[PDB]
Amino acid sequence: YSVVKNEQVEIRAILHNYVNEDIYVRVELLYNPAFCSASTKGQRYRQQFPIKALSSRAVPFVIVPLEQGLHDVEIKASVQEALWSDGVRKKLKVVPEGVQKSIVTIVKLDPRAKGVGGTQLEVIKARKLDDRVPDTEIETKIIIQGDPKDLNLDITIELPDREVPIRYRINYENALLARTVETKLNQDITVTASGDGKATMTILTFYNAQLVCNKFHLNVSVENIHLKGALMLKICTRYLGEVDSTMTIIDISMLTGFLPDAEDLTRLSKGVDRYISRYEVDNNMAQKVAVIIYLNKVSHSEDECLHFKILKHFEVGFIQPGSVKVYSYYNLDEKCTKFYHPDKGTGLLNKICIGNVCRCAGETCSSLNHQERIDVPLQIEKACETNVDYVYKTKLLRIEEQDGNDIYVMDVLEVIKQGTDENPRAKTHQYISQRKCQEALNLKVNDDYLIWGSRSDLLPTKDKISYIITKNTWIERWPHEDECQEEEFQKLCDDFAQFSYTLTEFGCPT
Amino acid sequence: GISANEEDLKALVEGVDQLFTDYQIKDGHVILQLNSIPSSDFLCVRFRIFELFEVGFLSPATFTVYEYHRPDKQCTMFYSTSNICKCVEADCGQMQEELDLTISAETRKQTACKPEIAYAYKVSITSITVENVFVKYKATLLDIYKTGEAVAEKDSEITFIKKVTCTNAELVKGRQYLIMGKEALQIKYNFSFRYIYPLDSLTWIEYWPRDTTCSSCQAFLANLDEFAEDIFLNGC
Amino acid sequence: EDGFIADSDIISRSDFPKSWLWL
Amino acid sequence: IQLKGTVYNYRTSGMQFCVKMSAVEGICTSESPVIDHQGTKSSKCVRQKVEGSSSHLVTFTVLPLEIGLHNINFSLETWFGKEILVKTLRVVPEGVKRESYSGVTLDPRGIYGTISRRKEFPYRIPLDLVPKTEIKRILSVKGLLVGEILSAVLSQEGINILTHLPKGSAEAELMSVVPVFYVFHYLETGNHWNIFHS
Ligand SMILES: *[C@@H]1O[C@H](CO)[C@@H](O[C@@H]2O[C@H](CO)[C@@H](O)[C@H](O)[C@H]2NC(C)=O)[C@H](O)[C@H]1NC(C)=O
Ligand SMILES: *[C@@H]1O[C@H](CO)[C@@H](O)[C@H](O)[C@H]1NC(C)=O
Repeated sequence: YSVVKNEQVEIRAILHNYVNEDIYVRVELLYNPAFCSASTKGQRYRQQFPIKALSSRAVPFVIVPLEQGLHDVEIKASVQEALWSDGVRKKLKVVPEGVQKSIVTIVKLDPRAKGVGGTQLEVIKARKLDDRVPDTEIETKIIIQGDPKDLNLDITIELPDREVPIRYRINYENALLARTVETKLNQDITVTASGDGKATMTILTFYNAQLVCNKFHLNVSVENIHLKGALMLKICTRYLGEVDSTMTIIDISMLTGFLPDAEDLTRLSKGVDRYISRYEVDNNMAQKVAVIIYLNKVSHSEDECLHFKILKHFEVGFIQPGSVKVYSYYNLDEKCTKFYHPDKGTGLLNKICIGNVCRCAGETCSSLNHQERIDVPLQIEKACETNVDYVYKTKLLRIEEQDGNDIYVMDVLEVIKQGTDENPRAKTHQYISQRKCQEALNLKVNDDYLIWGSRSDLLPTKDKISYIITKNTWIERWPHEDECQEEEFQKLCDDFAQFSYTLTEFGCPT
Repeated sequence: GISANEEDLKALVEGVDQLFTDYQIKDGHVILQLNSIPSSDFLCVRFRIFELFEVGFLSPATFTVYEYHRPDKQCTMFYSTSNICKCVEADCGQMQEELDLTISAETRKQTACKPEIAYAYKVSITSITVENVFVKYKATLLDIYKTGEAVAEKDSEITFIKKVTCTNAELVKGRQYLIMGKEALQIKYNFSFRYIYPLDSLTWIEYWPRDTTCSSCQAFLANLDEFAEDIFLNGC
Repeated sequence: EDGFIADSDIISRSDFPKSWLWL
Repeated sequence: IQLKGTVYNYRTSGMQFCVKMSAVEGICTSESPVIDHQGTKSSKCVRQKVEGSSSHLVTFTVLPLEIGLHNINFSLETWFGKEILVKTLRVVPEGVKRESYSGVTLDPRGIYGTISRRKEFPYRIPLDLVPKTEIKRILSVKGLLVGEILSAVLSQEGINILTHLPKGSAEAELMSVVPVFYVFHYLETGNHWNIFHS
């Protein structure tokens, strides 16, 4: 139903082939910018693989939502040499963490009993809060209806909201009527009931408050020993109530292109205490991509632990992190889930974070594209690309430190491909990337650079425009004018000057 | 691929002017019967046909009549309905014309001592027959080089057959050809032993001309005479 | 590659109410 | 040849479908669609639409080389599933005939004018012979002066043809009884039913 801004979560797609003829099939995830997902604005995360008959295959997709509200997730999949194909866009709810809470207040309106000159001034101070979450939703429905006799109530409703206040009339014609008016900001309310009859006002308010992963301790580790390629999976867990956890469930996703070792899996299956659904075996591999493991109990005492071998088929593409999920029968809202990846400690896929604001990362580092002789037609093909919002030339002022994120501060010089920024050279630019990429980018102070990335990688900052350097934002050394005379360089001096003049002063070929 | 028209047939038999006494459409044939085919002159069945579906090259087929209690008196004759890209190119046989491709004209005829080819040799054509798909080539045998089992008699007259579906495999009458025959069909036909060779792929074809020299002619020929002396003496 | 169907031609399923055709 | 086929769609609206046929050693296909993937050898993916409550048509242009090579898996996938329809194609030479006046009665202890213990059946390739078309010879040994018949009444289990002259006349239906019958008149009159272990 919901996930939250900047959580790492696995969504689990199932693929069904209700046919015969075993099939080879291809499953692409899509790229959507509101997500740090396996996929990138250029290369979609795809897997090709096979599935039996009447048969079914779990495909995990790991993702961190970033922007919140509703956002589309799209999976598509096609069967090799055949009609069969299918896609799915399902919208997904990203919310700010914190829980829903309702505070109701109820005033009586009785101008005859309470008001001054038949005129009753009722005000409701904005109800105090702040077990709240900042800049979160707040929904107050205000709700009057007259009490039944001969009543007649003129009624006023005023908020800072606007100046032109609302006014309702109530009499015997509509005493029993819904007099609702809502506002999405709690603030002092000003009802003025001037009349005679009686009436009920209910101010109903809603907002999010708060105080992940209890119930179970859970380590998960993984790493090699050599045989197509191989590695070891180790899962550790422990209830912590006062007594052994009854009937628990261990949930596992396989890293992309990975399968559980038939042998080992069988070695666990033997038990009056551990059970695994029947599962196909081929070349000593089990055909679950998602293996669930039902056990009879789990100590609150000692770390109960188990392990199995996991093997590879094709080294294909990125290797998507894997999920492990503990949950007790008596507690099926157990959100105790954790990730693993051979070379990722936490297993949480790369992202960059400042404040609330989060953005992608490519996971794979980004090298500063080096090249001596530049093909001007080609280069202009590259830089003249659907997914390239802008091409600047630009001198790198400061290099600064912020939360393991380097901010290479840039000032913009020439504007080749005009960005979306109405005026780049105006306000300085902040090009941010993780420490990990320090040496492979290898920037230096006071050098010039042809940089060109995509708008996709912007990062809403406080009155300073910043991008994040990606396996998609391209930077290059623009040899300085002096350096010009040199041998290592005259050539680049030229190629550039000409590519520059060319792009900056004429569109894109096609 | 040619379906008859049962209805036309019906009338030829059902009526009391019955010309025959029972038409059966049987697995490809239109088998009629009747009491006596005359001798004082002819007797004549007739009926519509159509293209059930499009066929290629349709090999023509059989028409044949005989006496029930004496099939000994048959008489059969072939016939057809109307005579005469890459797939079309069935792999039957393959000539190779350009006198003197140097790639090959000079290469070791390593294909010749290859255990598959039993019979390679020079010979000139003489007769070109062609009936009932049959394209036969009475060739008179010159320079032999390599004898296999069925030793061509040198003076005798071999026969090469391949049918009109082929287009590479087309030889000039009376034009001397080297051939590299991989299929034999030695038929002790009582009096003597004539061999018929087929004309397959993996086979070879080439030509030089006779009568008198011919300028560019003495280039190739160099090689032919060469490998000739080589293997006859003994290249193997 | 080339063993499948063209994304441009695959059209995702996108509409899933729970109750419709209120007529 | 050009194999015709037809796909019918009985259902409400329209419906699309793929018809791909497996190729075989002995049948050129004209396309190099052979595409083998995950153990499977088949044709490109058509992609035809067939109108509502109607019928669409199908062709495969093909030609065979191996004499009498058979059998073609023909498949049709549709938004409902896969049909593997299986056919068998029949292929043939050009002007047929069968010499057979071959035979012997072997009888060791010369109970009939002469002892007979040997016979050679030569190998006669008839000159006008079609090319590349194996000469085919069918061998038969059998029990008594009556064997062939017996074996024909019991064998293939049908009131066999045991002749070759077209079914037309009445005489023809009567013949259908002759073998059965003489086998009987023998089987019974000699008293031989033990013969069958059954
Ligand atoms: C998961 O990882 C760590 C590191 O390998 C473990 O560290 C130890 O924790 C145990 C109790 O859980 C302590 O008693 C040890 O003293 C720790 N190590 C040291 C420095 O002595 C940890 O046990 C793991 N978690 C579980 C609960 O299985
Ligand atoms: C065709 O399919 C059948 C069963 O549907 C299978 O057993 C056979 O091996 C297949 N033959 C060909 C020609 O591909």
